[PDB]
Amino acid sequence: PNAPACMERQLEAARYRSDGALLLGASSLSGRCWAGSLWLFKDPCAAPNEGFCSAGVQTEAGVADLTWVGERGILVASDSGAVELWELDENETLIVSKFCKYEHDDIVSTVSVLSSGTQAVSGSKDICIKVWDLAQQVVLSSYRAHAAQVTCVAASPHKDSVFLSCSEDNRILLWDTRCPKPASQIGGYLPTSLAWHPQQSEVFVFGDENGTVSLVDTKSVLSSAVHSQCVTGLVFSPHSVPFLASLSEDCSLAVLDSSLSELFRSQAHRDFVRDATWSPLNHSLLTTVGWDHQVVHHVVP
Amino acid sequence: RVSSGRDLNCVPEIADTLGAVAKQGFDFLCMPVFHPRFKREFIQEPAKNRPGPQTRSDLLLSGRDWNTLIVGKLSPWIRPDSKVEKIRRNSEAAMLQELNFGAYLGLPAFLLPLNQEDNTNLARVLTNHIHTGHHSSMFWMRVPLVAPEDLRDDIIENAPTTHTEEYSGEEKTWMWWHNFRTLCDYSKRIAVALEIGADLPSNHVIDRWLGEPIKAAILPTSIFLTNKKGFPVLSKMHQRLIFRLLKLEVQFIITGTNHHSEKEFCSYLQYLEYLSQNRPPPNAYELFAKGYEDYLQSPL
Amino acid sequence: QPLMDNLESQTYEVFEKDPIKYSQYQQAIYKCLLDRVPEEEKDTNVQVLMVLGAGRGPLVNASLRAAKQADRRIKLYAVEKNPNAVVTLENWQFEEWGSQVTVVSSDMREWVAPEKADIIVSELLGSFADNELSPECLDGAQHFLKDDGVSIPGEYTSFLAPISSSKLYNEVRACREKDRDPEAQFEMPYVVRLHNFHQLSAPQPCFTFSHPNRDPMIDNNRYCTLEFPVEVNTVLHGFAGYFETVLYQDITLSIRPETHSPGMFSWFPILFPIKQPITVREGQTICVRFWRCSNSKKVWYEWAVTAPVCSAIHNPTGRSYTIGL
Amino acid sequence: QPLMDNLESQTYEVFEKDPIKYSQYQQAIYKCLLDRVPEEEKDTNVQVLMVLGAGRGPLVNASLRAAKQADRRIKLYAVEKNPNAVVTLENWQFEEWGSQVTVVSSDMREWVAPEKADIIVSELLGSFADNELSPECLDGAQHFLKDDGVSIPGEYTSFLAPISSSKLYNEVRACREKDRDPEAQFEMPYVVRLHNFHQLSAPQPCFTFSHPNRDPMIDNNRYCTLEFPVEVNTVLHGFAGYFETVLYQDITLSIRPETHSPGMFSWFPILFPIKQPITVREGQTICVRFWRCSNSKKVWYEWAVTAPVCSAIHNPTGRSYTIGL
Ligand SMILES: CSC[C@H]1O[C@@H](n2cnc3c(N)ncnc32)[C@H](O)[C@@H]1O
Ligand SMILES: CSC[C@H]1O[C@@H](n2cnc3c(N)ncnc32)[C@H](O)[C@@H]1O
Repeated sequence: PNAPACMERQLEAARYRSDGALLLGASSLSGRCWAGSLWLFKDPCAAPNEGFCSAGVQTEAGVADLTWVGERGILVASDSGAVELWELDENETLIVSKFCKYEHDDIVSTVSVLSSGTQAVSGSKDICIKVWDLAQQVVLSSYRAHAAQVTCVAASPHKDSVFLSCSEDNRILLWDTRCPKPASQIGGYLPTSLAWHPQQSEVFVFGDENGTVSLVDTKSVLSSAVHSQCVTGLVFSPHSVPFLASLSEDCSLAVLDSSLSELFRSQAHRDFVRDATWSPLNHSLLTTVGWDHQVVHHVVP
Repeated sequence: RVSSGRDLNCVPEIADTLGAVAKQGFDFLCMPVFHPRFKREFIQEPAKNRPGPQTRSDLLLSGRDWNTLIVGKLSPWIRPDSKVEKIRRNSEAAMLQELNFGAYLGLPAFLLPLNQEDNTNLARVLTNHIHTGHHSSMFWMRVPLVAPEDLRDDIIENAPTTHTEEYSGEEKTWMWWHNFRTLCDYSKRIAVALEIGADLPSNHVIDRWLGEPIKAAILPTSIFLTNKKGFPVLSKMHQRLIFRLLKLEVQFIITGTNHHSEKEFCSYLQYLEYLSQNRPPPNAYELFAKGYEDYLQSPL
Repeated sequence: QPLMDNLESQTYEVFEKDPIKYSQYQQAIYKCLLDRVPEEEKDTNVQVLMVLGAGRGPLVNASLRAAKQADRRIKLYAVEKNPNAVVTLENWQFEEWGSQVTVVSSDMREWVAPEKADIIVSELLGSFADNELSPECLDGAQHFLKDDGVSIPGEYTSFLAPISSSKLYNEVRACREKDRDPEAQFEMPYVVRLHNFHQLSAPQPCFTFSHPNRDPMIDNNRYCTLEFPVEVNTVLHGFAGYFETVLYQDITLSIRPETHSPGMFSWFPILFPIKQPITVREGQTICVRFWRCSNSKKVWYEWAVTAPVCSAIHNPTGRSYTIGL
Repeated sequence: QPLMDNLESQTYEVFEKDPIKYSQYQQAIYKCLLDRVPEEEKDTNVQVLMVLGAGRGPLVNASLRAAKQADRRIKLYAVEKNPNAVVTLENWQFEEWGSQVTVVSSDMREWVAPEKADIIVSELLGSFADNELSPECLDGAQHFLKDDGVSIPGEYTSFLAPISSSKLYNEVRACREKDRDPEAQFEMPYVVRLHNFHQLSAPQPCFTFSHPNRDPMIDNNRYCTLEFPVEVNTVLHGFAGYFETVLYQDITLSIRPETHSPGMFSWFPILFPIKQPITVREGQTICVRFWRCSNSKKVWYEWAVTAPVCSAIHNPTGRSYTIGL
C-alpha cells in the first residue's frame, strides 16, 4: 500500500499504540544501501510481512530509535544527525514527513517524548542532549553534560521538566530543567538502558553493559545478573503491578517481577533483541523484534 | 590551496555520498567501512553465526577511489580497553577485522580514536596489525586538544567543573597520544588527527603539539562563528591556530552537520581557502627553503 | 601466498582481468558436465559443484555460464577462506546468484561439507604450479569429493630451465636487507617477467601432482634430478620456472614458453637464483637437483647444481624462504 | 621447549635428579586413588592412569609406587612424543614394567586412545608455568579423560615481580647477534638463577589455567594488568617470573620465593627484560601489562610497562620470540 517493496533486515524498534496498532522501525546495517523505514501494522500478526502492512515509508538513513508522539506522530532518532517527525495521514495509509532537523553532529542514538507530549528529548554520539519544541520544530536547549556518547534518554512519565540520561562516561543523570544546574549525578560497569517505574514517581530501573539490571530510588539498591551480555532495553508492562521485560545482546528476553526475580525467559531470537512492547489489548502479550528479522509475540505467565 | 576531507558517520549510498562531497570541493571522505551501529559477535552463539554480508562491497568504487578518496573510520562500539572481558575480546576481533578490510581496500589512511587515558590494548592490537601481512596504510589517531571531560558545560549540580588551574592536567590528551605512540614504538605509520574545540586551551597546551607528526586537523562545524552575512568564520585565536597548521601542511577535516543552513556546505571550505590566501607570502629565504623542511642532510 | 596471506581487493582485480583463463575453466566445466550427465537425465540430475578458493567469484560465474551452455542442472558451493573476499561473494549472492550458490567462509581443509561433490573447481596454482600449496589444500578437501568425483584442474606439472643473466643476478644481489642472513636473497624464488636473459637449455618437467590423489599415505614431498645439455659458452645465474596444467582432458593452461596459452598474463615465470655464478663451456651438461620439502607448518624448496660444478644447497630447511600452511 | 624440540638424554637426567618433585606427584596420585576407589572395591576397580609426556619414565615409576602404597589396582599408559625417550621407556617396559604399562609413541593431541582415563598425570610446566604449552597439550588430551576424570596437575598460576639489576641488564645487552633485529635479545624471556638483583615489589599472580577446562570454546589467550607498589628509589630492568601448581588438593609445587618447595631445583626463575631501564621514585607504582598470544602454529608473550612511564610493547606478534606448537 504505497509502501517499500521490502523492509530492511535489522528491526530496531516496535511500539504498540493505545488501539493496538504496531509501529516498526528498521535499518539495513549491511549491504549496498544503509537506509531505513517506518512501518504500521493494524494487524500485528502479519508483521513483518510488507504486503500486509497498513502503511510503510522509506527514510534517508537508518532508524537508531523511534517513539510515538500521541496517536499519529512518529519521532525518529536518525543516523544522519537528524531528529525527524513523521505523521500518519488522515487516512492512516501514508506516513508523511513533518520535519527533518539536523541539529546533532553525529548519530542520534536515543529519543523520548516528555509527559505533556508537546516537547521531546534527544541523545547523541556527539555527546549532547537537546530539548525540542515539536510544534515550533526547534531546539529549545542544548546540553553538553556528558563526556562520552549518550546511550539512553528517558522522559519522566508524569513530570515535563524531568528526564534521565546515561552515557559511556559512566554517568546516570537525573534532570530537572527548572534548576539553574539542571543535571544531578545518581551514584562500576557502563549504564546502557533506562526505564522509569510507571507507578513510583521517584523509581527507575537501569541496565548495564555486563547484563545486570538495577532498581533505584531517588529519595533513598536492588540488583540482579539477568543477562550474560549488554542490557539493550527495559520495558514495564501495562499491569497495575508492573512486570519488567529486559532484552539483551545475549539474544534473550527475560520478564522480571518487583524483586527482579525471573518469571519468563525466551531464546526465540537468533540475533540481538532490539525492542519490546506490551499489548494494550492483551496485557499478557509481549512483542519483541530483533536483528534476525523476527517479530515474536510472547505469552507471559 | 588546502587539502580537505569531509568526516561523515552516515553514508547511505557511497557513490551518491562521494559525488556530493566532491561537488562541495572536498578531496577525500572519512567514512565507516562497516555500519557504525552494526555490532558483531565473535564468540557467543547464536549471534556469532549472523548471516548475509558483514558490510558493503569493494566493487562499489574503483580501486583508484579506495586508494585516494577514502579514509576509513573505526566503529565507535569497538572498545579494546573496556573493563568488561567479553567486550575486550569482541573489540579485539572487530578491530583486526576492520583494519584488515581497510588494508584489503588499500585505504590511504584509517582513523582510530584516543578518547580516554588507557589505550594499552588498542595499541597492542594496532602494533600486531602493523606486523601482520603486507600493507602500508597510515593510521591517524583522533585526539582532542581538550578532553570532553574538561570542556563539559557546568550544568551538573553535584559534580561541578574545576575553576582552578591544572597546568599538567590541561595537557592530558598529549600524554594519551605520547603513551600510545611509545607503546607502538614510534612507528612512522602512526600519526595525529588533532581535533579542535569551540574553546581553545591555554597556549602551553597548544604548544605541547609542536614537533608532533600532525597529519590532519579536525574542525567541527560547531566551532565556527557566524558573520554579518551569515557565513561561517573563526575567532582570531582559532585563525592563529589555522595559520600554524597551514605552515605544517596538514589536511583539514570538516566534521558535524551544516550549522550555517541558509548558506551552502562548501562555505566552511571557502573560509579555509580565504585564510590560506590571506597568509604572509614566502620571503626569499622561505622560497629557497621550500621542500627542505625537516629533510636531513649530511654536513658538507 | 594466498593461503598464508589474505589477498587485497586490487590483487583479485588483476586475476579477474584475464578472460582467456576463465573461458578455459568454463570450457573444462562444460565438457565435464556433458560427460557426467546424459541428455535424458538433464532435468533429473543436479551436479554438486564446489568452487574451492572462490576469491571474488569469477570461477562461480564461469561455472554458471558453463551450466547454461551445457544445459545441465548445477548446485554450487563457493568456498573462500579470505573473509574480505567473502564480503564480495556474499553481496553477489544476495544481489545476483541467489539460493543456487551457497557461500562458505572457511578453509577447505577444515570445512565439514553437508554433502559430497561431483566436481571440485580450484585456481590454487602459482607460477611454479604447486608453490601456492594446491596439493596440500586439495588433499584436505578430497574426503568431500564423491568416489567418481572430478577435480578441475586434474593435473599440473612444473618446469625448469637454466638461465644466464648478469642483469638479474645483480638485481638479486641488491635485495640484501638488514637483520637477516646476508645471502638470504639468493635462497628464495622471485616472480619475474624475465626479459634480459638467455635460456640455456629447453625446459624440463620437475614436479607433477594429480587430483584426486589415489595412493594411500599421500606424500607431497619430492626430489628431482635434471640434466640440461648446453650448446654454448656461458654463465649460469639461476633457473626459470614455469608450469602446465590439465584442467580437463585436452583443456589446458600453460606458461611454459613453447606451449604458452595465447593472451594469458595471470602468471609470470619464477626465478630460482644461485649464490655464485657458474661457468659453463659448450657441450657441458648442467645438472640441477630440486627438493619440495615440508613439515606440518611450512612447505619450501631446496635446490643445488651438481654439474659442471657443485653449488651449496640453497634454502636448507627453509631458513631463507617458506610457504605458510 | 620440550614440545617443539626433542630433549636430550642429559636434560632428562637433570629432571630425574629431583626427588622432592617426584615424591610430591607420588603423594598426589596416592591421595587421588584413595578418593576414587573405596576399600571394598580395591580388587574389582582398576584405575586407568595416563602419563602424558612420560620422558624416560619417572612419573610412570611414581604412579606405580603410589598404587603400591595406596593398595589400589592401576592400568598405565605412558605417552611420549620424543622417540629418543621412547627407546628408554620401551627398554624399561620390556625389562621391568611389563604388560601393566603400555608405551605410546605419539603426540597426546593426536593419539586415538583405546579407552578413557581415570587420571591423566603430566609435567609439562615451565618456569612461567604455561610457557612450555601445558594448556594446549592438555586441552588436546581432554577428550580422552572420563567425565569425572582427574588431571594431575589440576591447576597452575604464574607470578611476576619487578626487579632491578644493572648486572642482568648488561648480560641481556651482550646477547646481540648478527642477522637479527639489534634489540631482539630484550624481547625474549630467559631462564636464570637470579642472584645480583633487587626484587622491587612482592610477586603477584599473572595467568591461571585449570584442567580439565570446563568452559565451551576454550581460549588460552590472556591479558593481565598488574600494579606493583614501590617503597624505594630504583631502576627497573625487567620482571622475574615464577609459578605455583596444584598437583592435587593440598599437594603443591612452587618456585615463588615466599612459598618455594624446599629442596626442589627443577626450575629456576624466568626473566622478562625491558629494552630501556626505567627510573622509579619511592612511593610510585610500577604498572605492567602481559599478554599470552597465539595462532595455530605458535604461542608467545607480549609485555609493556605503562607506569611510572610507558615502555614500547615488547615482542609484538612474536617477532623476536615464539613457542612452537
Ligand atoms: C584465486 S587465488 C586463490 C584463492 O583461494 C583462496 N584459498 C587458498 N587456500 C585456501 C583454503 N585452504 N581454503 C579456502 N580458500 C583458500 C585464497 O584466499 C584465494 O582467494
Ligand atoms: C618432562 S618434560 C615434558 C615431556 O613431555 C613430552 N611432551 C611434550 N609435549 C607433548 C605432547 N604434546 N605429546 C606427548 N608428549 C609431549 C616431552 O617430549 C617431554 O618428554
